[PDB]
Amino acid sequence: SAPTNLEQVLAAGGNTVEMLRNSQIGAYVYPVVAPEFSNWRTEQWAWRNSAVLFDQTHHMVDLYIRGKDALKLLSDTMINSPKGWEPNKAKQYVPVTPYGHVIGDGIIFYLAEEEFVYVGRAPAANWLMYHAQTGGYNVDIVHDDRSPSRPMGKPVQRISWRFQIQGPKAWDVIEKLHGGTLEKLKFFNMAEMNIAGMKIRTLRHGAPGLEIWGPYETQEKARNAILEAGKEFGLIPVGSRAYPSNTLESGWIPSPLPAIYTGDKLKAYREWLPANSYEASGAIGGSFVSSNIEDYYVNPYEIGYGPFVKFDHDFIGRDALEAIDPATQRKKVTLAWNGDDMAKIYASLFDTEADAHYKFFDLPLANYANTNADAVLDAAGNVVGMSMFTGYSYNEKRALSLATIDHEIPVGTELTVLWGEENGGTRKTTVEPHKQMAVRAVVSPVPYSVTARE
Amino acid sequence: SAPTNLEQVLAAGGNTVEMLRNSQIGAYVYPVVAPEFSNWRTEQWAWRNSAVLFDQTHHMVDLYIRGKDALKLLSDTMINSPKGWEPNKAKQYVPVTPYGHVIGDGIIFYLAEEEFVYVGRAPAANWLMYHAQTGGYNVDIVHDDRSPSRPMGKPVQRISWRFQIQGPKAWDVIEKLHGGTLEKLKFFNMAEMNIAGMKIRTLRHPGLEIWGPYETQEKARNAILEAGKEFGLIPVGSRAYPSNTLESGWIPSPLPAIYTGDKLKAYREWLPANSYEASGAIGGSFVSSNIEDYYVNPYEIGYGPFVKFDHDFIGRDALEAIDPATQRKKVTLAWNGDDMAKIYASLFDTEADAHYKFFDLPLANYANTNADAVLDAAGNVVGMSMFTGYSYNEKRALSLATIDHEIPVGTELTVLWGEENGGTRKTTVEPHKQMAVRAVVSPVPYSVTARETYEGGWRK
Ligand SMILES: Nc1nc2c(c(=O)[nH]1)N[C@@H](CNc1ccc(C(=O)N[C@@H](CCC(=O)O)C(=O)O)cc1)CN2
Ligand SMILES: Nc1nc2c(c(=O)[nH]1)N[C@@H](CNc1ccc(C(=O)N[C@@H](CCC(=O)O)C(=O)O)cc1)CN2
Repeated sequence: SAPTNLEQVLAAGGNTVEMLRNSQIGAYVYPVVAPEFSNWRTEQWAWRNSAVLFDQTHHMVDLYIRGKDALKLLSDTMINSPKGWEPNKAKQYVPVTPYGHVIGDGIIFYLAEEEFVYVGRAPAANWLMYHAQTGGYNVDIVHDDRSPSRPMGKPVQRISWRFQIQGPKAWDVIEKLHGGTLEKLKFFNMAEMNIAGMKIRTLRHGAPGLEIWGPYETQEKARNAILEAGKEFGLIPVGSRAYPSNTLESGWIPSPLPAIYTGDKLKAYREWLPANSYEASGAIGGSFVSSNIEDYYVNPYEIGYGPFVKFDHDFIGRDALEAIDPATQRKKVTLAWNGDDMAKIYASLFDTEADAHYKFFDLPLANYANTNADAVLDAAGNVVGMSMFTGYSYNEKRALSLATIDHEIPVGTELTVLWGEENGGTRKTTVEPHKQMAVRAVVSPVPYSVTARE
Repeated sequence: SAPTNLEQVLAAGGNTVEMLRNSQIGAYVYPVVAPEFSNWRTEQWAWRNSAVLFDQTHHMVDLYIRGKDALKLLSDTMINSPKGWEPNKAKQYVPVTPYGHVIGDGIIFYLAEEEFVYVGRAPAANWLMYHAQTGGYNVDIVHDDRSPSRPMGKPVQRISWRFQIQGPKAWDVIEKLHGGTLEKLKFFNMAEMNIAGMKIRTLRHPGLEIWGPYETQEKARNAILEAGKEFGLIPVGSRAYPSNTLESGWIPSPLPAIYTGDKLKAYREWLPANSYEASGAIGGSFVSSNIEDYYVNPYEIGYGPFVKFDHDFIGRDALEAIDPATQRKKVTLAWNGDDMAKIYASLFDTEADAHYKFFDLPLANYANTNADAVLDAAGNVVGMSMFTGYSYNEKRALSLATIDHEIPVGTELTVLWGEENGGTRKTTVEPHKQMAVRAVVSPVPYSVTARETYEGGWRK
């Protein structure tokens, strides 16, 4: 009969990389929220120059974790130190496999004693649920999936609404809503604020700003209050088209491949994951090609989570991470793509004589799979890194990507990103026929700041 | 107190053009349907090379018109001849004002005796509703609005679902669903077909438009996609969908020519203050302080052949007085690909004070009425470009325009792309500078035309 878990899918599908690079899943969608409210350029501009409302209600998985062993479950599975962790502090939860590779990540809120909520993409939520169900933990779990990618006019519901108020004028909007001064608490500390007489819990995700959430039913009331108060300061809502491009400027890589496709110690997990999970059904896109799925894995140090690793508690993969030498690991950078090469990519769309054009680079977000992997090359043609999230900033007037590259490459080095896939493109439904191009890219800081080439 | 009709809005709103060109309404949205199912390039390609399912359920107003005087109401307001019109034939309804200017258009289905339904944009439905109410007609009307632009996850409902199966393999898919041979009905005649045991009414567009009660939408959709998989049929999302008309030649967006004239004052005093006409937007480079310079008459947008003086109709006297031979003509403008490359290159220029107006793909409109000036080599306004985007099938940017009648096919003109002084206050407009784009006058529906050279560029 047909598979019911990921292990059976892999045992049937041939080479794992070939299966994922030709998946028919289609685009990774940021659902439900209007694609644009004004236009994505003005919306990008506003978060740097005035204020914005980000609507985060629909594109992330929420996992509510309650019970006596809830903290134990988190401690056992995260690289992060649990020491001194008290309610009203959030952490960027990063779990690794027994082999030291990143499964995923999200934000875990310590809400009350024995009460936590994870927010992020599916993979780290899947890992938490597996260990909660099979590891003998005394916990209760409520899974609230991200909203359907194409709801078709059907109704949509979540447990909570989730917004951010950001931009240089964000604190003015927040204080106007609050009705008084509000202390700028420390990064990732949680407090509360008033909105139209409601007690609204907050998270410092600062130009300071806040993330706020509440029961789904008060979404419109909260939203209307924020937009009305924000008008004086030029606050505008951001649509789903501009929304995900924000991370190109801030430097968080959303899309590491869940490193769970190989390894005897991960087999029981592969047998637990359903055949229609994110991990079985998703796609890999881009120019980086290897026949071994392990070559797509990253460890925490390679994508900026090195400083989170704390060998002060027992956790899955701790021995693997202790054996890593942090000083030689690849490092997360921003690649600043050459504007002349970008013009050449778009020009090929309007070339009526050419046999092929370069891969369409959508704006402001150019990803065409849920895991992105473009090869980064030096001037000799060696593969020196992997570019993992790609798009464009109207603030910078530059195409940008987030990448992990060999540690010895200095800031300001001109590399190339291989943009597009081989042999006319894979069979992904996001991929039109196209030829590859080497794009020149200057290694830049993360978060992005402008860098001289030299 | 909020106003309740358009005349109040105009009397308080300053210059009418300035009001409409700075409207805060935002984008003209094709709502509800997923923006993409595969990607818009493959979707465009499939309607010329395999088969597609267009989903038309949500972006048009439906106006059902029933009763003894239903046909008389249509005949009294359309330029079209009613002769030979009987149930199971559709027409492209085109009403003009008493001054001979186009209000709008859409398809009217003659469903049965005394039973009609109009499908299209709001303006012609509004006009029909006004005359149904004030003209002394024995008719009942049911208005079913297009879906909200941003439903916010709230549920949506229409009276009917409405699809098209199109492309070179469309009839193969149609017959596989039918269970046998199906006759190629004549253009715009209506019949029926089988879909999953249901009797589905059809309209000939070489493919079909089909419709049915809203509750059977997913049953119909699933059967179409399942049967079409054999022939490479795929669904088209809302991003690619509206660019189809760039290739086929229909201008969707004439300005409803109702803003001036004493004979239209009573209509303005009835139109709601939040109507399409009151709240919408005009975008583009064509600038005049006189709203009437944005009006078109039916000859200018391809509807000249529809005008028949065999019946009484609003605007008959005005249209009689027009010389069809001296009127502007509908064409396709093929935009120069090097000028397009330059438009997109400016987005990646970190040093320029300004960039050219963003050209979204595959549809570039940023208002519900579009009006870009078309210029000759001397800079005379010789036309108006009215719908703009790009075809992956042609690897070309295209616009639909109406231009001076004497301008030959193959002539190179320019379209002024973008707005003046950094751009209007429309929420779709980022700061930008204008660019003159070279464009070759081509036939409609579009076909590739060789450029024709003149002494120092075509002028006059
Ligand atoms: N609900 C919520 N969940 C989320 C996101 C969100 O937006 N809100 N966005 C994603 C997480 N993105 C980031 C980006 C940056 C940081 C960050 O800045 N972390 C600190 C360390 C945090 C810690 O001490 O644990 C640092 O110094 O890098 C954290 C999550 C996924 N899940
Ligand atoms: N439901 C439905 N309604 C619609 C559209 C649709 O897609 N389906 N699309 C829009 C109308 N578009 C066209 C395009 C071409 C023609 C057309 O081809 N007309 C014939 C004449 C038809 C007649 O005899 O009156 C001609 O010779 O030009 C008609 C409507 C709006 N209304």
